[PDB]
Amino acid sequence: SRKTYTLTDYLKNTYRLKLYSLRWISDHEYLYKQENNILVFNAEYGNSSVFLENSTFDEFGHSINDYSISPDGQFILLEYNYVKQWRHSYTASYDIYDLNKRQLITEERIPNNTQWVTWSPVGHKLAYVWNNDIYVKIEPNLPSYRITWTGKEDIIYNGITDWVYEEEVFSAYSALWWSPNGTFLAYAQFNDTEVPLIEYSFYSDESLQYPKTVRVPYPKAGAVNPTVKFFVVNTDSLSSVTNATSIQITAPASMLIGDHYLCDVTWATQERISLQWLRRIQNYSVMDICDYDESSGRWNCLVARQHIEMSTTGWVGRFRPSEPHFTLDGNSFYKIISNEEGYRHICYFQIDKKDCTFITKGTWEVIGIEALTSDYLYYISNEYKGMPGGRNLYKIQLSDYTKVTCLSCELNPERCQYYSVSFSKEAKYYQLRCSGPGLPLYTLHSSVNDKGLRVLEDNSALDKMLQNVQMPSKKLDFIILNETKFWYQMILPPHFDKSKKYPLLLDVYAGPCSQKADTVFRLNWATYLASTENIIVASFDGRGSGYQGDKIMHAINRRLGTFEVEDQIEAARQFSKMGFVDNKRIAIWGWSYGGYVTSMVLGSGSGVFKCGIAVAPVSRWEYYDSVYTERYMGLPTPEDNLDHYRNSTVMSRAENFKQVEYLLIHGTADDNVHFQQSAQISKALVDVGVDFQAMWYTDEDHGIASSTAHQHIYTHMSHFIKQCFSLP
Ligand SMILES: *[C@@H]1O[C@H](CO)[C@@H](O[C@@H]2O[C@H](CO)[C@@H](O[C@@H]3O[C@H](CO)[C@@H](O)[C@H](O)[C@@H]3O)[C@H](O)[C@H]2NC(C)=O)[C@H](O)[C@H]1NC(C)=O
Ligand SMILES: *[C@@H]1O[C@H](CO)[C@@H](O[C@@H]2O[C@H](CO)[C@@H](O)[C@H](O)[C@H]2NC(C)=O)[C@H](O)[C@H]1NC(C)=O
Ligand SMILES: *[C@@H]1O[C@H](CO)[C@@H](O[C@@H]2O[C@H](CO)[C@@H](O)[C@H](O)[C@H]2NC(C)=O)[C@H](O)[C@H]1NC(C)=O
Ligand SMILES: *[C@@H]1O[C@H](CO)[C@@H](O)[C@H](O)[C@H]1NC(C)=O
Ligand SMILES: *[C@@H]1O[C@H](CO)[C@@H](O)[C@H](O)[C@H]1NC(C)=O
Ligand SMILES: *[C@@H]1O[C@H](CO)[C@@H](O)[C@H](O)[C@H]1NC(C)=O
Ligand SMILES: *[C@@H]1O[C@H](CO)[C@@H](O)[C@H](O)[C@H]1NC(C)=O
Ligand SMILES: *[C@@H]1O[C@H](CO)[C@@H](O)[C@H](O)[C@H]1NC(C)=O
Repeated sequence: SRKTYTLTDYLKNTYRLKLYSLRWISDHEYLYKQENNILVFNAEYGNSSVFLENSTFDEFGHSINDYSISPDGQFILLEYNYVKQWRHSYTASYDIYDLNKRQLITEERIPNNTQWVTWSPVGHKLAYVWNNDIYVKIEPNLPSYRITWTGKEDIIYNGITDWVYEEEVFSAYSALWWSPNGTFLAYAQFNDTEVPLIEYSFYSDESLQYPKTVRVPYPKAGAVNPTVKFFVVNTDSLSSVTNATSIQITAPASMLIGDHYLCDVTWATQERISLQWLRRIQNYSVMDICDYDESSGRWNCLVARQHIEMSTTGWVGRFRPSEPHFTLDGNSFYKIISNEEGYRHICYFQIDKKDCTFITKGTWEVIGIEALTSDYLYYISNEYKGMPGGRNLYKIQLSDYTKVTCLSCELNPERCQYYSVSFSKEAKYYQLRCSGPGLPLYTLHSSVNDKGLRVLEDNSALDKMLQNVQMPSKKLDFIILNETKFWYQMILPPHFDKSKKYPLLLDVYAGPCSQKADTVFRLNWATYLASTENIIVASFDGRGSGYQGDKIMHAINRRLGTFEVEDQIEAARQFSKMGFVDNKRIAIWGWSYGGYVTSMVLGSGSGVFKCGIAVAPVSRWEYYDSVYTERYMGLPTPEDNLDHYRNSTVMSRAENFKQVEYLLIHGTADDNVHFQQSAQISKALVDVGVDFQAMWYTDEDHGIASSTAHQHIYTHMSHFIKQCFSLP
């Protein structure tokens, strides 16, 4: 009987979740930012002592976008003048502050408009990229050494990624990898020479007279891809007398015969490196293990240290092949692999033996390998209570695979079912982050005897606040189709009367290996819709979804816009059968792949849905990028899968839209899913006389994430929903 969670609450952020992010700097010490000062805490006991006062950079005379303290705490890097590029990427200005000297380093600075900077992982070495060339600083205040002379805008990329590698392979702008003690610096070089440009307008500030045409090399399904080459430089033997020597490590022969990608870079020991390559047909990948050769100065990659990974029913890995975690000697390694039942479990490999041995089994999956000591492997999975939507930390005894113990399931069972972990430098201590179903809880533990020394943050203040608002409840459950469990979640309005009939809004993503039904606690506009508009908001994970094995995940192989669409419809039906849903009032909405699925549903003719909103939807797979799209579809040639490409487009369903209300929204500057896709949607709809609502957002990207634009889009969608449900 209090006040509700309102749209203004959501947009103005009035009820905020506290976090606690630390950074381990040793085996028993981490850094936190309490009251804008950086403090160093000592886990072994309790003490805490100031590492850097907030006042230190009162004198900088620059808005400070980001900082990064070197591994040895001697130097701090200061990032200012951030100017955005894509997603994960930018340009900035950098200053280095000597913590001993308590002085800014003014001689030999890092050039303006730098693309990326990393410290070496142990000293205070620096690698940065500027105009697409790599530069190394050994001592922070002496001339950088230029590693590459070959970089060229939009063509050659040394040490940073091009659009497609950034978005779809590495999930980062960086393409540098230091060896553990910073001796070697491994890097990739991308070549976009023959890759087609996507072009689009940028309007900018009202005063720019002629719009800017932005050009990005971007391969669409089937188009010419970038090429990759791999190098390693020895940073200890750099010199100003002599251009650095980068040794090129060449891909395996099974890759050289055709288009390929470099999909993983992992260091095994101070002198051993592992590279994973993937064929453009993502059926087939090879791991190469290369040793450094103290005499010749090169890198030896023995065949029969190679390890082939094939998929007979889809692609390798969940999104890419998984990364290996080597033992300390680097002669054996652990790696998540899909087993005979098609469930992803931990595999134990010898670098010279083709076969591997599974150390876990079961109808549940390993999410990630988190830490590896000599005695124990620490990993996260969804085994607990057979819920694919939960996460917990487990540790498995390396001498007895039967001795696996669960470090988080009993910590706080009714409140915490979604854990992620951050380990100290030798897995001595670890922090546990709990994400739901209750409010997020952050604790600290020592792994010696698993004791929970400290509660870092519990969101008491937030809990207090939420007592005095009518919050919605969340149900998480499953239904059974064809002898298989498919989970869903529902956000249910306050005072939920099982007898009344509520309007329903399907929240959809449904992309391959996705998962919208989980145990995470959230404060978002579904909260607003449930709390204030008495509207049930639902998500469902049908065919081709994650973390339940390959029977479900690979179900949509070679055929997007089929099974997952069907299943989202089926879930609206199944929700009707439950009897508290007013079936004259089911909307559906989704962004990106979810916009694609929303559109496909609205055009299905099913007659189940009254209206939908599609934000930045894919409309036709030949429009999306090669890496992502071909992973699930192969090439759009008629020798391959062209039929399923063409059968599966939004525009070909245009007629059916005559039965539904449709809102179509897209940012004009979306470099990911191009405005093109929606331009094509609205064009087909016009061409068959269908009415619909639309909205462009000038200059927004795929995120539509800028403040004003974000409150605007949610307000607009709110009005469309409230109107479509004929609610006040
Ligand atoms: C990045 O990719 C481009 C595209 O391949 C590379 O440029 C191309 O390099 C090839 C050789 O690898 C050149 O072919 C040669 O051309 C000459 C005459 O042009 C011919 O007589 C030779 O026998 C050979 O056929 C080609 O010209 C060139 N193409 C373009 C578009 O410039 C480029 O070198 C790559 N950069 C890298 C990997 O660093
Ligand atoms: C390292 O390599 C570069 C690139 O080839 C050399 O730079 C060129 O040097 C030539 C010959 O002096 C000049 O004609 C060019 O103007 C230079 N290009 C650039 C971009 O500088 C450079 O001399 C080499 N340095 C060392 C130590 O050998
Ligand atoms: C980082 O590892 C490197 C390479 O393994 C270590 O350097 C080697 O050490 C041995 C014995 O000291 C030498 O004989 C090799 O020639 C070195 N390899 C090089 C420099 O290429 C080095 O000790 C490690 N770095 C630190 C800080 O300990
Ligand atoms: C900076 O640090 C001091 C001392 O701990 C603290 O009292 C002060 O509020 C801080 N300033 C800001 C604005 O965060
Ligand atoms: C914490 O206290 C211990 C024992 O009194 C001391 O040796 C150590 O220096 C302290 N650690 C820090 C980071 O101050
Ligand atoms: C960066 O650009 C500014 C503004 O033009 C200039 O004052 C400064 O010299 C530059 N800094 C560096 C490190 O070159
Ligand atoms: C994918 O690889 C398989 C073997 O793993 C190959 O036989 C097939 O033709 C490839 N592409 C598909 C699934 O058409
Ligand atoms: C169950 O069986 C039918 C017929 O084989 C199939 O078309 C349907 O998609 C299946 N349902 C699911 C969700 O697998």
